[PDB]
Amino acid sequence: ATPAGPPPKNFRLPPPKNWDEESESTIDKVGKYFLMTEMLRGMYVLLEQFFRPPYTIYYPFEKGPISPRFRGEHALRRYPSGEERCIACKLCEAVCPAQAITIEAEERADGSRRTTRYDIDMTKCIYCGFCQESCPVDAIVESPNAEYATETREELLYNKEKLLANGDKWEPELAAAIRADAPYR
Amino acid sequence: AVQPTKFAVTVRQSRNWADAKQRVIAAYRAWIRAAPEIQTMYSIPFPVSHIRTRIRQEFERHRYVNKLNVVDVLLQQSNADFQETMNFWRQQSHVMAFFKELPSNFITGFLEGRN
Amino acid sequence: PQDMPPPGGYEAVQYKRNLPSRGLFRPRPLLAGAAVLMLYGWYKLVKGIREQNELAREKM
Amino acid sequence: LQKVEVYERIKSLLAGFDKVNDPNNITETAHFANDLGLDSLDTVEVVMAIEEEFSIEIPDKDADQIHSVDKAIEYILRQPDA
Amino acid sequence: VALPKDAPNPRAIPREPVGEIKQALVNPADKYQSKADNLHKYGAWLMSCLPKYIQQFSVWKDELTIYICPTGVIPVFSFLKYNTNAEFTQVSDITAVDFPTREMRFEIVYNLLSVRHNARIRVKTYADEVTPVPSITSLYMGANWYEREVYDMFGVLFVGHPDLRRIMTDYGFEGHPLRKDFPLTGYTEIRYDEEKKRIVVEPLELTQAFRNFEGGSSAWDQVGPGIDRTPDTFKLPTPKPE
Amino acid sequence: KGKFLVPGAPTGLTGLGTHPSPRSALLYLYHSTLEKLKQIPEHSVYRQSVEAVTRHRLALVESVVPEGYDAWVERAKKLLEEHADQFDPTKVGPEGGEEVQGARAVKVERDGRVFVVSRLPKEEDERVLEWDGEVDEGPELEGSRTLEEKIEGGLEKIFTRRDVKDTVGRVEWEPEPQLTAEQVAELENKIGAGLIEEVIQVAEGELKLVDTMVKARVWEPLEEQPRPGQWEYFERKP
Amino acid sequence: SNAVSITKKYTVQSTGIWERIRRALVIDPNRSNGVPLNPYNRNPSPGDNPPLEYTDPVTIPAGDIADNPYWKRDFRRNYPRPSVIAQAQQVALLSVGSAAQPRVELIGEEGTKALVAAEEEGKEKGVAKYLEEKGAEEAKRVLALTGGLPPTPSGQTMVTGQWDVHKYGLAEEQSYGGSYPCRSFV
Ligand SMILES: *P(=O)(O)OCC(C)(C)[C@H](O)C(=O)NCCC(=O)NCCSC(=O)CCCCCCCCCCCCC
Ligand code: SF4
Ligand code: SF4
Repeated sequence: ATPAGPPPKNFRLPPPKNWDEESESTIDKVGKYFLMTEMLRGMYVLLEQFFRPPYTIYYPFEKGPISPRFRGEHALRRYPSGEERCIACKLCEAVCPAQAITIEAEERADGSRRTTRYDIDMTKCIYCGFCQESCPVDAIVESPNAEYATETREELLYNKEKLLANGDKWEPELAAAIRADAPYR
Repeated sequence: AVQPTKFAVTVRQSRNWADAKQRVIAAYRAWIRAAPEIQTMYSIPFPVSHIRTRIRQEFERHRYVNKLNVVDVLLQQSNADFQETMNFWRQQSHVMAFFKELPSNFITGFLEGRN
Repeated sequence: PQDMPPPGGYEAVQYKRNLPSRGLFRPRPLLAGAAVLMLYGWYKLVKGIREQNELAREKM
Repeated sequence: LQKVEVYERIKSLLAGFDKVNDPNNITETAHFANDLGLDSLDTVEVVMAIEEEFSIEIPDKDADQIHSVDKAIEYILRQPDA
Repeated sequence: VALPKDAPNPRAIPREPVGEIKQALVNPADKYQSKADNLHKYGAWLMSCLPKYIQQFSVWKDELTIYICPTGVIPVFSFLKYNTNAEFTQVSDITAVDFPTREMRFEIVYNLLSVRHNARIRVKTYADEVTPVPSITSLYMGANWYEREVYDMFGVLFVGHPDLRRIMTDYGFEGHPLRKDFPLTGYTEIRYDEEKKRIVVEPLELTQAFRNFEGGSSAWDQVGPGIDRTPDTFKLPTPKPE
Repeated sequence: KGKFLVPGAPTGLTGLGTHPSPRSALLYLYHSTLEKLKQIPEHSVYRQSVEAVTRHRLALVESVVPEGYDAWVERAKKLLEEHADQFDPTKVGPEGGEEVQGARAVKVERDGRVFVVSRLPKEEDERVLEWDGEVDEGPELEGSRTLEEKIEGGLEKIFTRRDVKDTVGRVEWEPEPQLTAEQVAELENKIGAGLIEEVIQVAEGELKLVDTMVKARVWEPLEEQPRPGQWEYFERKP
Repeated sequence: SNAVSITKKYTVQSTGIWERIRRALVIDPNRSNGVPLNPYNRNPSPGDNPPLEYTDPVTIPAGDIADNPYWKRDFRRNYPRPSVIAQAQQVALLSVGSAAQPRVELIGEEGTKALVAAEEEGKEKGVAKYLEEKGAEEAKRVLALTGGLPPTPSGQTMVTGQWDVHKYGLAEEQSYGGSYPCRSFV
């Protein structure tokens, strides 16, 4: 048990106190017993909570606070010209810890290295952000969006058509989050 | 320490082949004695004859073992499978997963795809 | 710059146990005030029952 | 119980068992292995069947001793249940 | 907002600037040499008190490992529980590691603590799919569930163990999933069946097969051999010239 | 009042109480251990280690003598030598006697040192103590009984057991002077293994370890050489 | 009491009569209500913190452009190897000593042939056999390797400059006083 070496000073407890050694008055001890004193204090503490402002917010009219680093649903992003930023390096497919990303690429009609397939199984994803961490060109990002609950699981299998549409819709926040969070990356 | 459960048996090695011989009979007896009790615990709709048939076949697959240290692993597994069954830790789906209610020729296998 | 503490450091916080005994919950005043309520209540009760027994005499 | 009563039911059970070589070989002094052609597991089933019919429990020590019909009869008389 | 009278805005306080940052380089292994000699003597001392069972010992940084043969599990752990200089009264942990290249596949690794001496020690023994290991449940009540995990995950019997049964896997489960030859996703999977109105078991099919990216491992060795850090007191002497 | 530790008072470690007699107990435990090692060959490092540690700690416990020990030990010799029959384990049993509701004591030898272990009857309140604390063996056998049943009853105990109040041929053993709570700390500052109650439990586990080492024969040559490749890992050639 | 004032506690305050009322009717008027300050808490939001302000930090040696080859900081590839001692060369270390404490001189040639024998005798006969024939005084020299007593196992603190047992002591201030069964240690 205790450390080797000299035993801790005063580690041995003092000898037990007898009933007639407890220095509490009978009037106090009996009063506390019969008057339920300590539990009246607890009742009172609830009373002053009753007259304190509540903590509650009125979701969805009010929303709790989220940061620029918040990790929500995925979106594929474009350059200011409308060209896709994704170049099919496959780094995010490799680093994924849950194997939720499946990518197929080719040379495009104009000789460009672009994806032909881009799927995220949103029921396999763990929402860690490792895929946006690894992107060389800021293509895959996680939006600040958390409200995208669906009726079926097929609605959670995102193809490139769904992910580009997400970036096309959410670009103003995705840009404002990257702006606010880039220097720390 | 914590109490071993109702059918918990201490893990001990077989002394000789006579020891193993007597333990295997004890385990087979204890299983087929319990088949009526398994049927009403797990609401088996088959009769107890089928349940005891399956117990016999499980023992028969280890029939031709001539190694004490393989038998004792096997006597361990049956002890845990017996204890697990009698205390009703497993459920009906597990007990029915145990009852199954490959192509028989090359040509049959070939024509359907491999099997 | 990175997120640093202020020059002299932050001022101390309150962490030591703080449950100070309040006179509202002491077993002497509560027992005493209970005895005053309980003795006054029996005083009014003696007046009440004495009057009701007299009210009963008139009704009979 | 009665000796003839505790033997007649055994013959019906033993003949009722599916794969004995022949129902004639069952006698009062017949052996399961040498005569009735029952291996280890078949013999354990036979003592199990005998115990269920007589509504008695046969312990591990004396269950092994029953390798012949006569031994089953003597144990049934020895144990006081029916 | 009713602000408190003595709580200023803390962001509104100016931070003094910090410029050039100096940072010394440190080998984190250098702090462990001041007890290298001591960890080798303790490991050597055990080797001498119990030479029937202790095969070798190794010292890495602050961890001392003791290698023993399986027939000595009880006496060695009895010595480490009850000796005055070996008051190792907890088993922190008991796990196994599978080495299929070794005949004895399984390495049984126990971890002990000595709060009296603020000391830790590792003991390693070996078993295979048929060799059992002596249980230590008679010396360490807390070892009951660890040995059950080794038996469940790897399939190692622990002779003397009371109530040795599965602790991690599903009830009817067959196989030892921490074995290297056990496939990652197993052999079976379950579903609720509409025709049978129950959970049923089926051979494992996968809508998307697991993609093993292990073939992307480096063609070049990235760590090298390391360094030797054995103290002079546990090296043999060198014949001086002439 | 505060001169002596109170036996069974909690020590601050749960389930660990104050030892009624810590000094003698360590000597008993140490001498008992120094006796069991003698069935180990002298070339065993295990023997030399335990033999070294125990003697080092033994001389420290001897160094702390309770007050008046010399006077009591001179008295207590004149009791054991005059009335050796009373305290003889071969005569009164290893438990000191059969009457637990009175005082009991035997004389024990370790290494040649002489120990007297006493069992004062358990201190319980008067109002929940039946027959002075006598042992209840149940009702005497009455009615028609066979001789064997009367034998199994305990019929030979009429002629050997004692009325506790019958004390003429016996002497009341006064036990050893104890260590004043200052000395207990002073002794445990020397030993340096925590409280003396902790030191005692480590000593008694040390006593039981010797029997396991002796049986296993831990000092004999290695049983199983590790086979080739057994302790190989993933090391890179130096 | 060990209470700090409510006026330093960064929560929304009562004011005026309701401050007077609340200090009259609470158990501790220095306890806070737990409601943070809108001007101070998380203001500005991290999403409007200027990016130019934060600077990613580089240390002088590691990040310098002219005073660090990588190989003098490549501490990962300078990793320690495990140091493994077997019975075959524990008998050896007992036979002839060690580069620190040699037993005999081993001068020049004719000492090497003794050096291999110390290793060879370890591989032919182990530690138990070695102590058998040298007798009990070799076993006594084993304890001499640690000064006569068996070695103590090494502690894991080094907060005092040497690897030791941490010395737990009773804290100067006991938060539950003595009233409650929880004691405070340092
Ligand atoms: P006779 O001399 O012929 O003796 C027959 C035996 C079987 C003893 C053999 O001669 C023999 O010695 N062979 C080797 C031992 C052997 O057959 N196997 C080892 C025994 S363990 C074993 O076989 C376990 C089988 C599986 C578990 C028990 C069966 C019940 C499973 C579950 C039933 C239903 C649950 C829902
Ligand atoms: S890491 Fe980014 S750029 Fe590269 S393939 Fe994946 S999404 Fe495209
Ligand atoms: S955030 Fe999702 S998609 Fe990206 S790496 Fe993690 S699990 Fe995969």
